[PDB]
Amino acid sequence: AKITFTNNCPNTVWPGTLTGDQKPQLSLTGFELASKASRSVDAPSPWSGRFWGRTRCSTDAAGKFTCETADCGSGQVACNGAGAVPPATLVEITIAANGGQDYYDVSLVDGFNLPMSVAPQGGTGECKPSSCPANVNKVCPAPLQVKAADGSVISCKSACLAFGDSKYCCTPPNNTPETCPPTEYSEIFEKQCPQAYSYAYDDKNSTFTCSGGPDYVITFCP
Repeated sequence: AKITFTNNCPNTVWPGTLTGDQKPQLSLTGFELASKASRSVDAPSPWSGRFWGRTRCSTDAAGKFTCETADCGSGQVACNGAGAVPPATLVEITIAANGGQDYYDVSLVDGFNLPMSVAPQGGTGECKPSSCPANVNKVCPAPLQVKAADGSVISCKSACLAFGDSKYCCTPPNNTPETCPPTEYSEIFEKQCPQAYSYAYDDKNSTFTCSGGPDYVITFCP
């Protein structure tokens, strides 16, 4: 599958990619995407992993690439098989084995930093897009805020990340959908971005499925 990233944001974003399930990383694990620019990476089948965008990046005084949001700690533009330090908006994709049914989403389970959408191109089935188009940072309550030095809110933690309570993380005794309902905090994310997952046991969306080896477009600030 071809995964094309598009930056619709007014500022540069530095995407990252991470292959899960102990499988090999994609050819690009991090790159620079200027405002309005696009870039593609190929994924094998099957494949399961995650994508994000880092913001406010710069090579620092020590010569290490560091970002104020979603930094992957590699000291390079490439993330080299490391994931983001949350909070970070995530796109997750599972590419099916043998041309089967992929499934995917935008997730705010690890918080938010940038608006993102993911949409399959081609394939067969529902193949509907998942999106979080809102700038959730603008409505992020204090205990969830991450701020830059200029005082701007640059990311918004999920309640699981910020507080850790089992009722937020959906861990025992709240380890099932029945015992882990939505909270006031997950509802912040849900109201802003209803077509994204707002917590661990947000009801799965059967339209976020697509068969027959679709390509994908991932958009920042859709």
